[PDB]
Amino acid sequence: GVNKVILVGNVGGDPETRYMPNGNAVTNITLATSESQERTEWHRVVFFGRLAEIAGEYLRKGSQVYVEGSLRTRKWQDRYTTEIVVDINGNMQLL
Amino acid sequence: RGVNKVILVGNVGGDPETRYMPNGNAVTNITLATSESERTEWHRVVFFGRLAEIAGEYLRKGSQVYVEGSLRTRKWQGQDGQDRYTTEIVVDINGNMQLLG
Amino acid sequence: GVNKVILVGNVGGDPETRYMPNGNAVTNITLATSESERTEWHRVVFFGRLAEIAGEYLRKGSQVYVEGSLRTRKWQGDRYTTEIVVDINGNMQLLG
Amino acid sequence: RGVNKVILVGNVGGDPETRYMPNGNAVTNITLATSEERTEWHRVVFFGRLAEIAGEYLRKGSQVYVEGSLRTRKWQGQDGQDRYTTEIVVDINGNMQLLG
Ligand SMILES: O=c1c(O)c(-c2ccc(O)c(O)c2)oc2cc(O)cc(O)c12
Repeated sequence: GVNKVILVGNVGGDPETRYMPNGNAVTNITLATSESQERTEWHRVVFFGRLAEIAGEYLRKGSQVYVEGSLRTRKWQDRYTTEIVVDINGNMQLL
Repeated sequence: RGVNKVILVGNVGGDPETRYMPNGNAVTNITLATSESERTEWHRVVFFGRLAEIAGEYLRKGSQVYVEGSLRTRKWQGQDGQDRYTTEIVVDINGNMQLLG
Repeated sequence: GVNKVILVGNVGGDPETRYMPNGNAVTNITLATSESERTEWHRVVFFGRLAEIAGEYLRKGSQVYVEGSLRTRKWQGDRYTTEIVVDINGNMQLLG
Repeated sequence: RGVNKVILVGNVGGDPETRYMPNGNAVTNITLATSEERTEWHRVVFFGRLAEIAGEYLRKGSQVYVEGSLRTRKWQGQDGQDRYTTEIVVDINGNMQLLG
């Protein structure tokens, strides 16, 4: 099928970049979207590949960024987290 | 102030479930599968307003459907006491639904 | 069916804000998106509340997100112009 | 520097015309109808791997999901007068899905 997320919002904190011994950077952020009384929505966005390098270097707290990715719910130690995964199939644009 | 948009095409995982609020407004919950090659991602999709009556009347298990909505993450304490979060795709007047095939 | 366009780019000139016989507000812009150098120019038309805002807050050079629908309009002077219509079914957001 | 995205769900208006460049790579053209009443007709062109698939599995009146980007091409008609044609390009950066 089709699994597509498009966000424009504000980065809630400094990007967390870690490296995989196969070299590849991964970059996690929080991104805030709000609709207007006003209510904010927080999104867990995970960058992979070169976009992770670009993200983990250009983005800061309060950055306005455009993001295009896929929804992925992952199980971990049970807790579930639905992250927006942004890889070569996705896109990002600094605003 | 920003943009919060989800577009899914996939297959309904079970018959829908429609609830009528005391006011008369319908709320229709479904699960929605999307596949990449094979990983299947299961999505929680909730319809409000006019689209909830149409989703409930027309979506059935195995229906192929297009969905446009927004991401909403609901927080709740589990019976163990611990925080939990449930991210849903909300389809309301600002979203869209089309029955496919 | 489904007819959806999402754009992020820069406003080409300044918004041209006219009104209709309704008194409805309409706001035309051109909007440039770049690909990897090559620049695509989009003709974008706002209606209703979003047209008033586009004229109020867009200037030449300002960075915008727009969401709308493709409309191929006909005119004779026999032609065709494809437009991204951004009305109550769409969205716009001032970036930068 | 920007974002240029079109998403459509509709019905192919004709039988896909498939063509082949001197590089052999596939180029297939269709129309696609979207409608609410009002019917909007779209010029969609496929390239690369997705051009090959649009040829075999799309027919007159078939429903399809397409994801691509807008491209307007300029051409002088047989008047010398400028004309424009806006298409939806669906290449390796786009997406397509047969429905049903
Ligand atoms: O009434 C509507 C409306 O307000 C909006 C909307 C959603 C998000 C925005 O950011 C915005 O500016 C407008 O979408 C719609 C989409 C529909 O299919 C039908 C509608 O009636 C609305």
